[PDB]
Amino acid sequence: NNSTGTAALAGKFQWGPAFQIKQVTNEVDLVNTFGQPTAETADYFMSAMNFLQYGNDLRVVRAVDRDTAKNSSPIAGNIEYTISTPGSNYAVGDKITVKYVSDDIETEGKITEVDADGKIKKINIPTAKIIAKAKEVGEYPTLGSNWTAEISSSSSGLAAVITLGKIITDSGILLAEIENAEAAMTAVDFQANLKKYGIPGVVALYPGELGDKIEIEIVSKADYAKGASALLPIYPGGGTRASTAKAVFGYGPQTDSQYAIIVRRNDAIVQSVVLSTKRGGKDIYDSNIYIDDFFAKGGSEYIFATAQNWPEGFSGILTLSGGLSSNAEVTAGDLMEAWDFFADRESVDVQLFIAGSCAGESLETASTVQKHVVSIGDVRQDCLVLCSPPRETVVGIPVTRAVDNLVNWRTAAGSYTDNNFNISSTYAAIDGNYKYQYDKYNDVNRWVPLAADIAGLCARTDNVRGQILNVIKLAIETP
Repeated sequence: NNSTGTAALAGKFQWGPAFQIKQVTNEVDLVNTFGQPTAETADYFMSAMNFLQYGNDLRVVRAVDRDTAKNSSPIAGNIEYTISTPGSNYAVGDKITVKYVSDDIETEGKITEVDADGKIKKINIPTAKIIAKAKEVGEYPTLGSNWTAEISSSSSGLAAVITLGKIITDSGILLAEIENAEAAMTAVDFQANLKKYGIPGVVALYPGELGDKIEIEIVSKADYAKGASALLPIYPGGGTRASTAKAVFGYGPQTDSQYAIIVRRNDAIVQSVVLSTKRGGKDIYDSNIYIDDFFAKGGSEYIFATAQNWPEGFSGILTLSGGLSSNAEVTAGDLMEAWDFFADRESVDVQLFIAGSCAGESLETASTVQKHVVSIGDVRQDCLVLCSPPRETVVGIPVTRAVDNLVNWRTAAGSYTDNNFNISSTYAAIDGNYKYQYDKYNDVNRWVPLAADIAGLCARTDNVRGQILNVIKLAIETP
């Protein structure tokens, strides 16, 4: 395609997919997918963006901390609680009351599952009011000490003991690759709470606080006819809200194990589908609409779900929260794990390697990541690993000091003996100052690794050096 200028980029982004070789072609198409540049993301958004200027195709891989990244979920609003002593002779809509020091805060809780003897098996306490009061008095999400829960005064039956913990802030789920896809959606620990708080397994598709803006609306074949009147409840916040299902769908839920799903971000009805919890079942087109499969195959850009522990006849409003992409602490290695996704010609045909994108990171990682990226093009020898200097070394100081630094770094010598870049590949193209662009998003002038740019400048000229596009200043010039 002029010799198939396929770039390759890996780094931290505001939005997943995490650890996936998702391909990108437009700017407005990468924003859609990994979108705005945060002050922790900048140099990677730019890296891509100002490449797609000379760019046909870009293959990226988002680096997430696997240990602390989180996909927004419906678990992450609820409130710890443990039925210390199941009562007896209780029933199902017996109301529960959460007090703050003998003072009523929430009074809309309610037992929701008993057995034959009235032994309390499951309850549901809305946290809208309490997290409010709790935030308001420093006890968030700690809680516990002055926070108490009693039953109606009273339900038919007696003896019970509910014990309150903290406000759960761990969404309890992270989706990365798809080999693990619903396998994380089906972890004892996760699936556990989906039972405990009687909700379905519906989570945001990509790690990130950006997922908190999603709001699923679920209606079953049951409350679908009453679709207008049916007053869907809101988990975990509380309160209700008139359904909308029949007022958005023509083709309504067919079988009793089919549900209407309406996904919203910012009041926008981002997606609208009908799915089934029973394998095989299809729409009027023999399209397998069994939940687990539908999503298993790029079914939805926004969310991801699993029929497992999906409450029968469940209808309500799910509120995703606790969503948490942490670039906060993506370790250098967490980057190298990512880059590795390209280290075999068997798998990915990628011609160029945007590497300078780490220019800004911890000087150490600035060097050791790239250094390693070179050792991927080296061992594969179907590419160009192009690489740029660390901001530290080139942007602040005057040229006098500037060059001294660069040359020391390229060997060992003075200050950068340790974090050197002392390698020598015929595939290694290093990258020689650092560019000063304007950031149409944050609306600020910003220094970015120049390598990202020249790489697109290659996909161009011949097959894979002529002024660069959007520069407005270079660290050194020229002369």
